[PDB]
Order: sequence, then C-alpha cells, then structure tokens
Amino acid sequence: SELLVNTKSGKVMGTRVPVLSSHISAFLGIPFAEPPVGNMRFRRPEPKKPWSGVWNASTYPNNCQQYVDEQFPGFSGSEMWNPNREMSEDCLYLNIWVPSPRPKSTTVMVWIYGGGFYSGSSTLDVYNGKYLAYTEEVVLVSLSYRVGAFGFLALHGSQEAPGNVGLLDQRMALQWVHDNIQFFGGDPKTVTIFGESAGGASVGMHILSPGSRDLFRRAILQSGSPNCPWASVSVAEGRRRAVELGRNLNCNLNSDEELIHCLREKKPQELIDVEWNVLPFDSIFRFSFVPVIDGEFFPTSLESMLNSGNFKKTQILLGVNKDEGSFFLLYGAPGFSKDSESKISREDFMSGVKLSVPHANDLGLDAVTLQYTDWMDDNNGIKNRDGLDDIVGDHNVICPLMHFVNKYTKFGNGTYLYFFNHRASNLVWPEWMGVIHGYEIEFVFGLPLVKELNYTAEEEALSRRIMHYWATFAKTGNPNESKWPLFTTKEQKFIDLNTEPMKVHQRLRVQMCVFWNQFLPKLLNAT
Amino acid sequence: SELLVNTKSGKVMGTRVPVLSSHISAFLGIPFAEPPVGNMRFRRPEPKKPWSGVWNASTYPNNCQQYVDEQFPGFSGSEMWNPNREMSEDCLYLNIWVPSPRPKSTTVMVWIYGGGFYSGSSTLDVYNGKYLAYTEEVVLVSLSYRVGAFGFLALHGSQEAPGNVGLLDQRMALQWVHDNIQFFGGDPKTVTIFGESAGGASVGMHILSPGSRDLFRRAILQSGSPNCPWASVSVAEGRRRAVELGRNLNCNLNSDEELIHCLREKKPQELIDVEWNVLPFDSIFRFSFVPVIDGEFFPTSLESMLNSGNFKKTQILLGVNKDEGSFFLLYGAPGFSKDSESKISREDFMSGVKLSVPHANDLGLDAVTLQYTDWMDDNNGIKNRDGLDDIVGDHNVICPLMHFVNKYTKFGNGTYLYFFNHRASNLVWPEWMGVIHGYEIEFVFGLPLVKELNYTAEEEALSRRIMHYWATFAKTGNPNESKWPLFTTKEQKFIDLNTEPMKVHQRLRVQMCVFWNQFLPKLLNAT
Ligand SMILES: [Hg+2]
Ligand SMILES: [Hg+2]
Ligand SMILES: [Hg+2]
Ligand SMILES: [Hg+2]
Repeated sequence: SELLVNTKSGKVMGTRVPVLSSHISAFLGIPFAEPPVGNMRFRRPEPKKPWSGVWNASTYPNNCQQYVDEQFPGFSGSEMWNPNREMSEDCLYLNIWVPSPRPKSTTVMVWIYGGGFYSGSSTLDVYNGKYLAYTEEVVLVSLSYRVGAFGFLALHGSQEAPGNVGLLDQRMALQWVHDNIQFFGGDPKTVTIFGESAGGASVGMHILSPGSRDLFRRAILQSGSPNCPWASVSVAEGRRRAVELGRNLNCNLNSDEELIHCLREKKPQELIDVEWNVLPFDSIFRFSFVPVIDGEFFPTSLESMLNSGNFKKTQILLGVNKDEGSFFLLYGAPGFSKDSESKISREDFMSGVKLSVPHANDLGLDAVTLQYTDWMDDNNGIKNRDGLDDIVGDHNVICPLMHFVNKYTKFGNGTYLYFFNHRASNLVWPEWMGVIHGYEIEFVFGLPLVKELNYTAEEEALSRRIMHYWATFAKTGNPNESKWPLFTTKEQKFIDLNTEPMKVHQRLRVQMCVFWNQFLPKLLNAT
Repeated sequence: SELLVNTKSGKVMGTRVPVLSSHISAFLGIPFAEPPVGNMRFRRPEPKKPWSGVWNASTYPNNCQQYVDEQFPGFSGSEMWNPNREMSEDCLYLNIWVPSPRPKSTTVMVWIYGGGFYSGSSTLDVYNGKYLAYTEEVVLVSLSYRVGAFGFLALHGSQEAPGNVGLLDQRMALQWVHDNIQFFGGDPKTVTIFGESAGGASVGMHILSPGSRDLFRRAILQSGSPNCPWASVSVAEGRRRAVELGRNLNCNLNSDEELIHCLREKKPQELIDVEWNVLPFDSIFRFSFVPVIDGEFFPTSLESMLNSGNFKKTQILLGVNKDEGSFFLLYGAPGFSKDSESKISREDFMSGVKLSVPHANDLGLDAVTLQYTDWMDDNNGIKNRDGLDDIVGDHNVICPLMHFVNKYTKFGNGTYLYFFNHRASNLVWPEWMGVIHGYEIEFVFGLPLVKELNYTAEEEALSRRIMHYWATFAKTGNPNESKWPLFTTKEQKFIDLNTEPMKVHQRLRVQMCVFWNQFLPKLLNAT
C-alpha cells in the first residue's frame, strides 16, 4: 500500500519524505543482516531472520562504529562526513528511496559509501538519495557495511574473523536488494551499484569477486577502484595488523582465537581508539583494516584478475576528481592547514612525498620527486603544494583507477570515464584543496537542487546533468539518452564534469600514471 | 721582421694572408713536437728539436691520421670536417694568425679542435682564425693533436703507449705557445684555450690536469666539458680497447710490448679501418680511443676533482647548442636520414634510446624513455625524433656540461654560459637537425664576415658579437667590454646566442639534467 511494503524478509512500514516540490516513499533502516553484535563481531554477516509485523522503516538506522573526525569540530567540511546517528555495531541496515507513485519496476541504484573503509554512514546528508530517486525516477537504496576492524579484521586462518567481512555485508545488502527490490518497484536485473572512495573501490571489488558478480548489473565507481594501494592488503598484512591492534589493546596474541576473543570483548571504542596504531608505515591515504586478498572473496591478486579479465563484464561509469589528494595532505601532511594557503616548503614537500609513497625506497621517492618537482622553481610553495596534491592524488586515486579502467575496458561492455573538475561554489574548505575528493557526491545526489544549500543555478544544472548521466546509465548502461564518449583503450576519451560545456579529453594524467602504473613499481621491484 | 719571426725553437718564416679588407701575418705549420712517426707511435710527444734557418710557415701542416667521413661524399656538411690536407702521422704542428701590424703583446687564443677525439684538423676552413685574429686584434693559434688510436691508445701499464698522449700533444702545443707566443706579439700570460666537442673537453681536461693548469689563463669550452661520457674511459677500458683493436688487426696480444710492437707496424690506415670495432657497446656519441683516466694526466676521477675543486680556478666561458644530438643520430641512429624529415617511429625511438644510453639497463632505458616520451602522443614521429635529439643532446653534451659548469663555478673566478640556438641560414644540413653540434664554430671564427659564404647580414652581426664575446673574454676574462650575466650556482643565468636580442635565461635544461646528472646514474647504480 504505497508506504507499506511486504518483502521476503517481512512487511516493512516506510515513510513518505518530502522531496523538492513533492513527496517520496522512503524506507529507512531495513535490516539486511543479523546485528553483527555479540560473538559475531568480525564474523561474516548472517542474513536477517524474517521478521513479523511491519518493520518501521521511517527513521535512519544507526551508523557502524567508526573513527569520528574531530580534526575540525563543527566544521561542516569535516563533520558532514561524520556518523550523524548513534553509532552502534548493530548498523547493518539499508535505506530505500522509492519514487511516488511507486514504480512497478524501474532502475535500482545501490550506493556504497566511501571513507577508506574506516568510516562511512549511509545516513549522511549528502547521501540522502531522495533527490536522486525523485529527479531520476530511480529506486535508490544506500546500504551500510561494517567499517574498520569491526568489518575488516583479517586473521586469515580463522573463520571467527576472516577478512572482507564488511565486504560481505555489502554483498548481503546487495543480495537483499536482489531478492526484494521488486516489492519496492525496483528492477532487480537493473541494479547499478555506485560508490565513492572506498565505496567506489568496494563496487569494484564486487565486479571482481565471483560471489557478487551476479547481484548487480552495472557499476559506477567514483574516485575509487579495487586496485588501489589503500584499498587492499595481503592476508598476511591483515593478520599482522590484526595482531598489532591486538597488541595495542593488550591482548593475548597467542592464537587467533585468544586474540579474537580478546578483541570481541573490547568495547567498540577500544578498537577505534588504537586502530590507527597498526599501519606499518608513517603515511597518507592508507588505512589499517581494509579488504584482505583472501582467495575466497578475491580469487587472486586483483591484478591477476584484472589481467586475465577474470571479472564481471558490464558497462561501468567511473571517474576521478581534479584534486584527490588535497584532503589527505591537509589532514596528515605537514605544512598544510585549513586556514592557510598551505604553501608547502621544499623541506616539507619531501616530507609529503615520504608520506604519500610509504613503500618507496629512497630511489622511489627520488623518482617521484623528479616527476613532481618543478626544477625551474623547486622552492615554489604553491608548486610544491599542488605537486603533493597530485602525488597523493594520482598515486592513490587517479592512477590505480586509470589502471582498472584500462584493464577492464579490454573486456567489459563499455566504459564511461569522467574527470570532475568543479569546486562547488559553496564549498567551505580552503580554495587550495580545489576540487576535493568526495565533493562530487553532493552533485551526484542532487544537493544543488535544494536552494537552502545555495549553489549557483549553474551548479544545479551540473547536478541534474550528473544525476541524469548516472541514472540514464543505471537504466540503459549508457550515460547518454554532447555525446559522452565511450572509453576505449585506443583513443581513451573521457569528459570533464563541470559547469562548462562538457568537453572531451583523452588519456587522463597519462604522463604521470605511466610512471605510477608502469615505471615506479618496476623501479621499486628492481631496487 | 713582421713575417719572419725568431723563436726559442728557431726562426720561422710566415706568410701574409689576406683577410677581410686587409692582410694578416700567418705562420702555418710550426712544429711543436718531434714527428710522432716511427717507434714513437703512441709514445708521448718529444718537444721539437730547435731547427736552424727559417722554418717556412706559409703552408698548412698535414692532418693527423683520422677516420675520414665518407657518409655523405662531397656533401659540405660532412666534408667541411674531413681532413683537407694529406693525412700523415707527422701532423703535430700549430698555426698562428698574428694581427698586422704585429702586436707587441696582445691576447692569445689557442684553439683545440673537436671531433670526439677520433678526428680533427687545425687546418679546416671554419677553423681559419684569420678573421678572428684580424677582427679581434687577437693572436690566434690553433694547435693540432694526435686523434684516435695514434694519440689515445691507453695500455696503462706500458710507457710505450700510455694514454692521453694526444692530450699531451695539446700540452706541448700549449707549452710552445707559452714559450714563444711573445715573439709573435702574444701575451703568454693571457692565453685563452678554446675548443669544441672533444676540444671543448680537452680544454677542460687541461683545467683539471695539474700539468697544464699553468700553460694558459682562461678557457672557452664550446659544446664540451671533460666530464662527458664519451670524453673519457678508465685505464682498464682503454686497455681493453687497446687489446681489442690489437685483436681486430690480428696482433699477438700476449703482452703490451708485443701488442704495441704489432700496432706500431700497422700502417696508419690499418688502425683507422678497424678502430670502431672496439667500442664495448652498440652506441651513439661514443668513441673508441679517448682520454684515459691514468692518475698521471688526471690525478683522479674527474668527478672527484670536480668535487674537491681540484682544478685551475679561472674564468671560463662555456656553452652548448640547441641540437647537440642531431648529428649523431643522423649518422648512427636508424630512421634518421639526411634527405628525410626523419620522423622516427616509436619502434625506432626506443632503438634510439638504446644507442644513446648504451650503459643503461632496461630500467635505465625505461626512465629515459619516461622523461623523453610525450605519452599524450607517444607515436608522433616528430616528437620521437626531437626526443632523441635531446636524449643524445642532453645526455652527451648539455648535462655533463651543466655538471662541470656547476661544479666548477663553486670555485672558479667566473663562469659565462651561453646557449647557441641559431640555425645558420645558409646551413646545408636538414632543417630537422636544427642548431647542429659544431655549427657555432663558423660563427666563433667569423665566417659570416666573408660575403662569399653568404650569411644574412643579421648573422654577420651575430658572428661579430660572438667573436667579440670570445675575444673580450680572452683579454679581460669577462665577455663584456646587454650584460652577459655571470653564471652563479644560486641563479644560474646564461644567455641565448642568437640573432635575436640576447635574452637571459636560468638553469639550462634543468628538469632533464637533474634526471641525467642526479637520478639516472643513481638509478643505474641501484639497479
Ligand atoms: Hg581506487
Ligand atoms: Hg533525467
Ligand atoms: Hg663535455
Ligand atoms: Hg670587438
């Protein structure tokens, strides 16, 4: 009955939320997995036992335990990303914004949030799909998943805490969407999973994982790709970090079971407090507990898969933002400050390069510095600042994405690549950070539409263009209904996603990414 | 008596050569060392036993045995550099163009010819100092020296054929100039030695060698510097090449003496025919018998010297030409042809890089390719062509020169650096080669002055500017009498040497040379 929907899991009483000039069905907080609390901490998610009686889906679910970000208290730019509901381990709940009148079967769009796998909320304001579902007649469901140790602690040997558990949560979220989205008016065979940062990497880790390939149709990866430095760790590394976290919380590391038992006893916060104490190297854009390459979720090294074309062949719309690294420097690189032009000195530029490329040996750092240094002005504060904004940007998000796009394109059924180079006129972050990683979302989610958030009309336009590109793609598999070029390994066309007339370019940051994806690693292996 | 001059070596009857609108004293072919013929082949030069009776110095001396260049028979561009007099081992003779009326004591300018140590004639047309001596009132003497095996065979152990012998010939030429130039009206304490290519490298190898530091005042190094890849070889390498040449001419290599005896029996040509068969690697801009780092002429590695400031501190005016490598590619790199735009294909670009950096391992070549490849047009024939014109240019002449200039400047009494970027309007070589290595000489030697060689008036101007820069520098030690900036490690100013208003630039090909002089070798050592 419009708001009340019956599903295989049970009847769910949604709510009618106002959107733009109208209203929309919104089913918030539908469980999709049994609360991963208790002795299930780290353990894979069990499906949600069918409930009875309408499940009140009118209020946003809790947010998984995650590292809040107090780096700029009350500062929107940072707070807008912090869990905005009571954190709880009992957070595995999905949200569904369904057009009104409820479609009979329309495109479904599942959103997987970002936050380098250590943070993330499906309830964030910029993730409110009410405008996307409405403006684009699409059924948008944003899932949630265990982030941090809680969902990614990878003591490989054990089953009590195998890795990628939080990656499984997404699969469970996707499975439920597959089985019940029809009851919401969603076409289960036209489910496009989109995500940014870690989400754009998770989405991609589903295109690879055999287990997930069937639970969705297409994929939109924003500022992310599974093959990212920060997005994965070997089973061993994850084990290491698992015992290290254990060490930090002072656990009996004599065995996976004793360790796990110990960890299962620590309050959520005990883990979140010391969870950064386990990175193996002083760095930037690196997170502790991140998807482990287990051989179960991921059959082999994402590169071996990407190489052998061992992945779901479909059409993917992926892209990156002009300034991917700015946010990570400003937070973990010296010399950058929210309130200053952050004109990084040379002595600090090299401190930047150390943090950006934590694996690089001296020669590595040397090669990186050689590529990013002006040499005809090797002291320019600005040049050094922007240089790092690229070392971190290219190295962490652009280059691995250009790899995945290229390796995937030689097998997938179409690739559409964009380059979002637009600093939201109403941004609150420093102008130097430029087009920040994670700031295209508010556009993808049609925020410019709401006048209260006051974006220039020109941006509302961009928003609608972006949302249509997304929606039209989720439906047809092509962003087009001028023409957004297909990405082909031969020509490598991609487009700028800004308020200016959508221009076409070729070979995103090619000179750099060749060094990043071809030379640097080759150097590092030799030296 | 004007033309007849008496010297410590003996009376020398010169000749009066016409120059421009006037005439000039010219003493051609004055011996400065005993003919290195007979059993003195390879042996150091003995000074010239004082003769008696006027030595007729009215006709150019013979040219040392050298590899003629038949690569373009009759083609000026190539022939202009081939020995233009009967080659003979008896070639150690200097030439002196003395102003008229003979000065009482004026600046002396000794010229050391180029030709990668395997070729060279002091009698070449573009080396005719009649215009320089005349226009600049300077006493210009161009010496000659044993080139190729004949002067550089370095069987270190032996004394019968120690290396740098031809480098000693230059010293003997310089010694005589020191002892007798006064009789010609030359100021022996104001002798500036200038040279190009190997000459510009020899000049520099005198600024280093303790034995020579006292025989001259200043140095002008054109497209050369002692620290060049091709300009020196370890005593061992020279030994190797010495036995290899020996092998090629089928000699008893059982001992330096038997080898040397054998080599001393081969006609000059036997050596010149197989002398290229000894390079250790298929390459470009590399010559067989070149100055060996003996520990006698060169106390230590030119780098250790350059580092420790172990060199003659004076003012040096040095520079490079825009397209240093063009000539070497066109001759030894595939895809280049005198008669075609030589739009090198990619498959050949990498063949170029192999030849240019013969020492580089795969990673080396990779790093080189990374720096010189467009990556946004990695197939452009032109871009690939010019790219090599730089790999060869920078790697072989610009970068080592930027090293020497920088390392020397931190101890010398003034450095003036130029960048000759001017394609002689009357050049006969392909336009693609651009400003060719060795084509600034005809300017330095005032050739544009003679209308018969027809250069645009604008170039005659440039010629006179260049010759004055040279002369004024030889006299005062400053090229200036707008201001040609001093080269300082802090700012690194240098000037363009073209027909356009002399502009000032800073840090010649810095991005590249940092890779060449700092990264590449560091990479190569690690890998
Ligand atoms: Hg990624
Ligand atoms: Hg639309
Ligand atoms: Hg040189
Ligand atoms: Hg002059």
